[PDB]
Amino acid sequence: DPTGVEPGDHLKERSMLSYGNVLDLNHLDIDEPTGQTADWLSIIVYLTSFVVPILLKALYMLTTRGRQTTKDNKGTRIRFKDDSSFEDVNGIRKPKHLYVSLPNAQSSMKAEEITPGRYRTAVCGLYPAQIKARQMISPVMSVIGFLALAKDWSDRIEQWLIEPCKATNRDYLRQRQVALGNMETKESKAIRQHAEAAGCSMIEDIESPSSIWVFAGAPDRCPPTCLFIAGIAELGAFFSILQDMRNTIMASKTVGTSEEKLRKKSSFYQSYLRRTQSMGIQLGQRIIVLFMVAWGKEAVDNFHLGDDMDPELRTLAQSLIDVKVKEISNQEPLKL
Amino acid sequence: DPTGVEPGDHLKERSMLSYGNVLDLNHLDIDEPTGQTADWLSIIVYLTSFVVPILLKALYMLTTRGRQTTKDNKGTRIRFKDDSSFEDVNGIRKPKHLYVSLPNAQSSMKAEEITPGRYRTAVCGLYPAQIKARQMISPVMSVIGFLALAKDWSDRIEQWLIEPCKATNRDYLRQRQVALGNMETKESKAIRQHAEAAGCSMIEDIESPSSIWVFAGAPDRCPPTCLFIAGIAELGAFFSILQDMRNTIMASKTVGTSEEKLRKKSSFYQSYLRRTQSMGIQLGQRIIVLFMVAWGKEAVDNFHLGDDMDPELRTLAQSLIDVKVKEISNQEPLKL
Amino acid sequence: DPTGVEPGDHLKERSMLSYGNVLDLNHLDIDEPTGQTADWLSIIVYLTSFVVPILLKALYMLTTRGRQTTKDNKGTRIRFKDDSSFEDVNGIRKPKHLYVSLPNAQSSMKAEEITPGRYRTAVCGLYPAQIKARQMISPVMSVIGFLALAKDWSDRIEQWLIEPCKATNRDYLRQRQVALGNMETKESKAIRQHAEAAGCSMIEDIESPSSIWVFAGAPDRCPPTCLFIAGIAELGAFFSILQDMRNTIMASKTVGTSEEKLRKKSSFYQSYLRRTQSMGIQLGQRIIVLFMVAWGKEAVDNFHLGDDMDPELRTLAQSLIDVKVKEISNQEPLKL
Amino acid sequence: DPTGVEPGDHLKERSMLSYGNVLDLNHLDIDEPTGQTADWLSIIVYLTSFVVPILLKALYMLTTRGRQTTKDNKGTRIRFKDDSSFEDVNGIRKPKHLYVSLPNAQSSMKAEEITPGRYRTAVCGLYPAQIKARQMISPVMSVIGFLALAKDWSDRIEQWLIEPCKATNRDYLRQRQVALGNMETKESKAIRQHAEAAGCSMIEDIESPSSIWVFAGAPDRCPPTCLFIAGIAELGAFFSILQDMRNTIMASKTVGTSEEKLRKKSSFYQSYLRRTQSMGIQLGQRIIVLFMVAWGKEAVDNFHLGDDMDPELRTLAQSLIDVKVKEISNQEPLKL
Repeated sequence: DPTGVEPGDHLKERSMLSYGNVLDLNHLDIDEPTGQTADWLSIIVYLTSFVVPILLKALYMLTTRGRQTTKDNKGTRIRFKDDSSFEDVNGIRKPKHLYVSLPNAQSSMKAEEITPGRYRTAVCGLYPAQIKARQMISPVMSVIGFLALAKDWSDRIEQWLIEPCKATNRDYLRQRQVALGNMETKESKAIRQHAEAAGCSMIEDIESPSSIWVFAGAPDRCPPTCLFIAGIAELGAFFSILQDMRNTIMASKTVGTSEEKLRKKSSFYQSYLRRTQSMGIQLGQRIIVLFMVAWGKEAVDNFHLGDDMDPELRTLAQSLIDVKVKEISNQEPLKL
Repeated sequence: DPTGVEPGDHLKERSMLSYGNVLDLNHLDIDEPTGQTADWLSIIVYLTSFVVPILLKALYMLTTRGRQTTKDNKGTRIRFKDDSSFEDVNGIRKPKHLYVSLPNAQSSMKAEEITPGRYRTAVCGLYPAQIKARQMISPVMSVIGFLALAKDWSDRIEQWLIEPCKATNRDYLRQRQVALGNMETKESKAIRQHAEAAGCSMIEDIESPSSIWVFAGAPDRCPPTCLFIAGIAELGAFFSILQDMRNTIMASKTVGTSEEKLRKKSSFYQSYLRRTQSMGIQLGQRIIVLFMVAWGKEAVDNFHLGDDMDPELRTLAQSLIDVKVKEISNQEPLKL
Repeated sequence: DPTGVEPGDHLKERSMLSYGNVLDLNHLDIDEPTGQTADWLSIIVYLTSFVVPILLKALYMLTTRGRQTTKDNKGTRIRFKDDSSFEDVNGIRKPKHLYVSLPNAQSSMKAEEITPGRYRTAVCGLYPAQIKARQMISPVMSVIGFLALAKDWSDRIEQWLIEPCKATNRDYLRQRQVALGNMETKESKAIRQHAEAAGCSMIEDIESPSSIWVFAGAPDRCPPTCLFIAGIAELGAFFSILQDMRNTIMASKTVGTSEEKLRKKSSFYQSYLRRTQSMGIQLGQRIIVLFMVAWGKEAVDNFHLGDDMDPELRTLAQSLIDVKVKEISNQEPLKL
Repeated sequence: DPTGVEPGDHLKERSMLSYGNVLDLNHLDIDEPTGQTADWLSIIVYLTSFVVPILLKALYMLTTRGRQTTKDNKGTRIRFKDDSSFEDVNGIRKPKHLYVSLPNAQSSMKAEEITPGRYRTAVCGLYPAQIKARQMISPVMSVIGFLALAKDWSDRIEQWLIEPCKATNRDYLRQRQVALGNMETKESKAIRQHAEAAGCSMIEDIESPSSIWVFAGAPDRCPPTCLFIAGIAELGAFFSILQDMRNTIMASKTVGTSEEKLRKKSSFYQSYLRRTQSMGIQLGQRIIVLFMVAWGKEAVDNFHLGDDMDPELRTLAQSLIDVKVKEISNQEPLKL
């Protein structure tokens, strides 16, 4: 019987549940400490050793064509090769490689090992002006309405800074700026001092025109540069909340069972909060509430929320897939 | 240590993940616009400059022997040479060449540059009668049951046109035909006017016997000829949905981890929809639902779905490969 | 500009992809049927018309010095000439020639036309005893450990036949022998009847000492002689699986991009299965699994897997080649 | 029909492939052992029986005018005759002859039989000083930039020996020298003892001014004299790698099909490695990497790489040749 029972199954009767995917425990370690954040000094000194076309091309392959690269080689380390990276060995142009690491769900990672989340965080923190000039937005930003918020940002943040607080909230951001100037580590001072000499252009305040473009490649946490600038980390929290809102709307739209509705939604604000508060900061929730009052409605009015397929078509095709797979084998049929 | 660590690795400890393939960013550009479709006027005037044996032989090497040509020289431009193409320089028969371009996953392409998808689209749109006469079906059509749908197409589409809609659906296709006769661009008018004078035989409606043979070489999108014929583009969407259904059944059949099940399935309907709606059309989903109700069951009953190897054999051989590769080097072992 | 653009290029800008090799469609036909196997009655009656020194010398030039002959004249027909072949025209010793045909990747072939795969199949099926006596193994057998499996074959197959099945598996092979004695064509009966009178020594069972030597010259499919002997065709499938295992290990060892890792591995078991099942047989997978359990480990322990060059040397030299070729012309630089 | 079919063709229809050259199996033996290297004791005692003008003149006809001699009489043994070689039979000056043997691709050779590769190896190992004095470089050395590496060799190797290793690498070569003084055969001791009494001047180390001139006549393997001198065999491997690099650049430059690009490149390092490791040595790859870091760039900067003919001219002429040959006969047209 092809759908009877597998070898090595330890129960003689067929279970009521169908079989599923195999969890590979080879790439997992146990002996790591429970809190092991990124180093962020080794990562910035590594990524500032390169020349910016290979960095922007790797950012393009991880953001705009990111789903294809994560579908092709996930669970392995990737070498990036370009003509612009050199190793001058007596005139021979030996290629220098960029190493990212695309981890699995079951995968212990090192402290300085660069995931694509860490890479997008570091590159979007270092070079926002080139991302602004090249209009390089990831598709996960493009579905929550990043483009309409970035059409007229120089007037948008000027109208936001002129609103009265509950004096305008420029004074509130200035008080936040003094509170962060008292409360910062020397590690971020080393990061700013190093990246200034590396040659990237810094950002002084949220009033800069290339300020929303720090979150254009959708980093997983706020970058170490533009951390103590008093109004940027809360703006990344605002965009993470918009991502979770879109995921809950898309999870509630789909007719289906309980576990796939639960599977379709995501927890981005929890991970953003954990990874941001781990860097020595306290997110003020009041500023996030100010952004939600300011442009929470226009973003949700400009979500994507596209119905991809006719539901009568999808139901019929998925039913036919399910009948065929339950005829052939004993696996759980995947979704169309 | 041969499996210790590579040179230029920037972390002193061995990572938990094995190394993988190198992504070459040399053939990628950034400064292209975000939407740059094909020209389709330059491509038709280029491919109608040739003589049909070199076109049908290149179609044979891209469809029937397509996997071997994409394995041999991928990431480069291919010259096709045949005796039938001339350049009469004072009697000297200088060979004229056909240029296709087989792109990589990391590769920006021009507007008029001919990929094999564009080539199969243009050739299958121009010359369906010779493909019908020579019985030239690609192996990706041969696994989703194209042959049994093309055995008796003249009676099949006659029984489909006689069914009552929810008057028969001939009136629905005629209303669709009037709606497309109002809504069409002058560019497709130029394509039809040019390809009529070039000498290829047109198709007037879906009732023609060489109508299913437009999708015999499996184009990536529906061709510019046979676009405004009201019932052909939805039939290509139906075949793309059949391809995605077969890929999901084959992905659910395989015992294995999550990422290789996700790697084995494909997204053909998304690309077909994007590339078809980019040409100035709106696919009516109702006609696709009509085709799925009509012959969705017979196609899935006639899928290939062949078990290629004994799974006990494949598991044993792949385990032995994995043990040997993990003994020798630090790369990720490929699948048998 | 020498690297600017070629004549006859139909696009004014330089493409991102470099140019590649020319595919010659002159030797390809379209009007062949989709399934056209070899005749195998004309081929055996042709190759038994000759005298065995010219056959063994042509087998030597196609197996042991086969890479040089396929590099020199590929895509053409080869005349083999020796003093031992005669045409007695009134005492004049006119030389008789052996015609093989080394086809290209783009090349339609006739039914009775002898490729080197067909030639190695026919010669290794007819004369295994002389190949055993002369120790004539091809280098593609020599890398998958054919010599250690052929050191002590008379004791090896005796220990395999004495193992208990899941009664020993001699009874299983005898049941397979009865099933093949019921199921065989008269064409193979004509082949055995003809080649017995031609003068070659037959093989009765797998217990013969010259039984592994049928696959010493590495045929592409199992020979028509020694087809219905119940245990030989599965042994050729076992050796084809060993070839694919070595090719996947060698493809996974090499640091490089995705398409050249995909290019380095081979699909030998698919072609062996297609060409063997086309001759009127059904390969029992259980016997192949028995061989993999029996001596799958010793063969993989005795693969060649030789690191040909220091990788630091190869990387440096290939980088220098790539820089020079990208300076000179617009072609894709070949591998060192 | 002159292009219809040949007599003795065994297939009634014309094949798609054109006919090619005849492989002559007369000069091939089968019963040789699989490893039969040169004797190198008989060859040195044979070539030291002569007087050096006939040796240098035969070296001139095999290196500098070598292509003409291999075009004229290939596949046969050559007698070399000069006035300087005697046979004193009671005062009569009977001429003594030098016998070389120019073998075919299909040709078994004896152990002591002198091919031109063996001859160039022995003569360039015995007499480097006269080759230095007469400036006798082969044209295959002249295209990979031997002259610029041999302009200032006494300062070049002095700057190489003074570089620090990873202490300078003189200590590394001295450690290699001690390792070879422990590991050498008595056969090479007999060769050095015999050739010292024959009258040729030995070489003590790589620091000698006539040290690069051992590889001026381009031997096929490193000579038996100057084998255990710790730094000379790796220098011959370096020059063989330069030959393979030039052949791959010239193979990638040519527009054409796949098999002639594959035909134009050569495998010299494989044959050099096989024939050198067969003499009882282990090539250290580190020294070859040191030479590639040292003067890999200057040699490739001084390759010949000459475009012999205008490609528009060559394409037109070759097309006209191909049309005429396909009109006349059924052979494959040769390249212009």
